[PDB]
Amino acid sequence: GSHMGLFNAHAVAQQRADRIATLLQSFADGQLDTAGGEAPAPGYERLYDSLRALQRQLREQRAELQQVESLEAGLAEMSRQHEAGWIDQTIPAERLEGRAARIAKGVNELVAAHIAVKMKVVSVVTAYGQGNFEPLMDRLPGKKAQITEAIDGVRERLRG
Amino acid sequence: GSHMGLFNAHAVAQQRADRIATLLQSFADGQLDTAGGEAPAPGYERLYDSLRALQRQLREQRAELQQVESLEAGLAEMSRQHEAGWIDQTIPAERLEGRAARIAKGVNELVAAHIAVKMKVVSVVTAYGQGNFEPLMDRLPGKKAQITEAIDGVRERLRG
Ligand SMILES: [Cl-]
Ligand SMILES: [Cl-]
Repeated sequence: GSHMGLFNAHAVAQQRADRIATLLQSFADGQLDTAGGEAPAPGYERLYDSLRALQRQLREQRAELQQVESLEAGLAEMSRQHEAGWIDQTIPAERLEGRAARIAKGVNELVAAHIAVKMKVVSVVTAYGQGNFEPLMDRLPGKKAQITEAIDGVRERLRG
Repeated sequence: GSHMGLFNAHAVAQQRADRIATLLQSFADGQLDTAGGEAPAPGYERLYDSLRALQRQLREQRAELQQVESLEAGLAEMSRQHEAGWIDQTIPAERLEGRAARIAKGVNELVAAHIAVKMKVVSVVTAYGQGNFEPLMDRLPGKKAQITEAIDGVRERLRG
């Protein structure tokens, strides 16, 4: 409450500000591990609340970007496997979660559809390759129509 | 420098703390638009530096999660298009960037490979469907080997 009082106040305010600066710094440097601890006094309660709120967020967002890194990893893996013909490989969707998992599942099902059209073609053409000319290629939509009529083309030939 | 001085110091420190709390709050609520402005005094310079550093980060991370939202969008679109047979559709990789763009390109090329094996099959089977038995299905790796030998199967039949 004198001059020494005012100086001391500032010395303290300065320090409070300093640890807060340290926390925000270990937040920019991905160290969301250390909780800020208790506020030093009433005047900083809200700030510290926002500090935790900011931590909880910086955390989630980090997890999500991570997932996305696993996704690009598994996709890469799946691509490698498929070029080599190991077409039963898929991005391990289970290991992922959230947005990343959805994307992963989308990719697997998208390829699955394409692969299915081949399993059929490979089939009703295997039969055609050994006499049986009974089966027909499934009617396919849009530009996949070709496949359906190219298999029908070879069906006429063999027939007769 | 008296009692009124100490009180005033605290009134100020309290306020400084308050705006800082407001900034960190509009950072948790995705409002990374407002720069903190200048520090109120030396003791808060570093803290404000970390405040900007934290803003620049919260920004980037938001952009990335966004990209990932476009990605899941385009993938969805591509899936819709393909089920309907519009197999020339692709995730618009250009509109994206960073990790998301890479993933998008991966997905497009992964499907492209699968589609290519079909373009060939549809071809060397169209020929087989109209007399020509000269062309051969390309030797394929792993489990795609089937396709290559199922087309060879029907090649023998037609031949002779
Ligand atoms: Cl291999
Ligand atoms: Cl349509």
